[PDB]
Amino acid sequence: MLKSKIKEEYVQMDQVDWKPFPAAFSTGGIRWKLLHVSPEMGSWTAIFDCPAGSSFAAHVHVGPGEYFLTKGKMDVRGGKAAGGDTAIAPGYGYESANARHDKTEFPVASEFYMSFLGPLTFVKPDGSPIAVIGWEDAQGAWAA
Amino acid sequence: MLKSKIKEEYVQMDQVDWKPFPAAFSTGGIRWKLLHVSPEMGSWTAIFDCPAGSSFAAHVHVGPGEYFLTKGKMDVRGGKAAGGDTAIAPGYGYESANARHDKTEFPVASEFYMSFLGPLTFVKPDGSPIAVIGWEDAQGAWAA
Amino acid sequence: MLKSKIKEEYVQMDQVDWKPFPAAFSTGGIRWKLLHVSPEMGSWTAIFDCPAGSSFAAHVHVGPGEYFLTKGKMDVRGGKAAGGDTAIAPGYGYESANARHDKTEFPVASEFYMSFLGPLTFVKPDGSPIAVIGWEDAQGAWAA
Amino acid sequence: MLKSKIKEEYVQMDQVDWKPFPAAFSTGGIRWKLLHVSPEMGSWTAIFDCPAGSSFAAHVHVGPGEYFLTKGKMDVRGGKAAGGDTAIAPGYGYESANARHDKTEFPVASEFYMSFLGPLTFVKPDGSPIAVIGWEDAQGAWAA
Ligand SMILES: [Cl-]
Ligand SMILES: [Cl-]
Ligand SMILES: [Zn+2]
Ligand SMILES: [Zn+2]
Ligand SMILES: [Zn+2]
Ligand SMILES: [Zn+2]
Ligand SMILES: [Zn+2]
Ligand SMILES: [Zn+2]
Repeated sequence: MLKSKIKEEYVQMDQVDWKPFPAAFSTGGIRWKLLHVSPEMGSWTAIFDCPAGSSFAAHVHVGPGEYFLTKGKMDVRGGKAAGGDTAIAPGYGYESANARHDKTEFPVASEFYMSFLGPLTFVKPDGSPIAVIGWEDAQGAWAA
Repeated sequence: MLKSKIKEEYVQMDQVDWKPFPAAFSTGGIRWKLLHVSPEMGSWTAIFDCPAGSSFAAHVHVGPGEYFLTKGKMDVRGGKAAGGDTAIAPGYGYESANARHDKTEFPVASEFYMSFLGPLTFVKPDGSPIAVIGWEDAQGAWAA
Repeated sequence: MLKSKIKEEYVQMDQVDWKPFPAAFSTGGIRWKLLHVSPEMGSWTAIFDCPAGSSFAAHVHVGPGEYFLTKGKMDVRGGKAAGGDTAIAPGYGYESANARHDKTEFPVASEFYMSFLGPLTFVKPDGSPIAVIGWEDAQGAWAA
Repeated sequence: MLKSKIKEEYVQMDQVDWKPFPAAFSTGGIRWKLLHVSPEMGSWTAIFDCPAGSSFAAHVHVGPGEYFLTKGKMDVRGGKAAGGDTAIAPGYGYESANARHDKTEFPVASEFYMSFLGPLTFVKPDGSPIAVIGWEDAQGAWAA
């Protein structure tokens, strides 16, 4: 079977409503827009609106992810003081495969765009997996 | 101060002994040779020696995998009779991101080479994750 | 040889100066910041500052690319009127492998962040390759 | 309206005839079987039947490639004597992004399986691009 090329996509982001990000995987009122999923590679891209005081549940990146913090301030891997990074808008980060994000948090109301290659493994304190959340999970939470 | 290109690799495969593949994730005394891991993308490549009756524990591919069955016969996604496939050497298979392999098994003594983008999530019958096994887990099981 | 995991990275983007984007591949005064290169996969990520009236030379994406237009307006694949897209900030686009970008242009002063998997093939009107420009080329133009 | 998972594939390789590999990019009467193309990422996978003395035209890998030499002997990056490698079956090789293969050649009748992420840029001796040959080019050469 001859395969065709993949269609290009365009999203007018201000004509897409924010949705609450699942409470199972965050606290403090985080909202999101899913922008794209790639079913073949398993990559996906989203933007997040994160109130001051908000955070994501503990997780591990199984593939590389890259972010552009456009507004605010984000502590990753503990924040700069703890030997991680404190992203301050405008900030770019490369979170490598295997990166462990125990409590990514937002000291200031923030907005960040992130692309992910593959899923996030949400983990218990002992590192055991709770949920493996990737493109398909994202698409369903966004659109189903 | 600038990043370098990644080094090329070569493995003389017949000068590498088969090692036992982890019992936690397989049955039947499967052996393997780990050939490559890619830390950045999280891909990994190995060849497997699979006795008749052997199998891998239930798992989900979080990214694409590609196999070359060089000897024997493998039932994947339940075998062709079940709407899956039954690979017979020489066979090639593309296992797409999110492919669910509840019991990939070998009715005949077999050998196959396979590359994996990202981890395999080994799952309980309800789909709960047991372990997410990726490049560094493969390396770790091979090394020592 | 045991391989280690890839280091995470952080770039404070407002402490990095804009550089002129090569005249060989653009017109109208485009500036850029290279944010990241991935030597293994060949991916790279940059942000661009594009004056009104500016454009990039004709090119083909050999892999997928994704952009976030944070300011302004960008005509891609001819613009919406011509059957491409007119990105209007805030806009997201997925430019698939093989996408042909004859004259990506900026009717309004714009800023966009883009990630690229693999190089761009800059082409002559007849489609013949002039230059294949990827992570390594980007890193050298940025940093050497 | 939501994107579907990519379909799995299977090829019974012995029920596919060898076809001639393009003369534009090789010497010696190499034959091949194209096994898979991935439109989204731009990867592709094939097996090659290479007569003694055969070779591929000078090229650069824009992304990683991985080969399994199942029969014979291949000199890559000039052969091991030149600081390259000389693969002897059974051999595995990782050819990293940006690997320059001026004359990959076969001193003995050989066969190898290889997966490619992205295109090969075939080059003139000065490094100028002649042709960028990727998944869709492979498909096109195979199909008809
Ligand atoms: Cl998923
Ligand atoms: Cl490059
Ligand atoms: Zn994270
Ligand atoms: Zn499997
Ligand atoms: Zn792991
Ligand atoms: Zn473009
Ligand atoms: Zn090559
Ligand atoms: Zn092409």
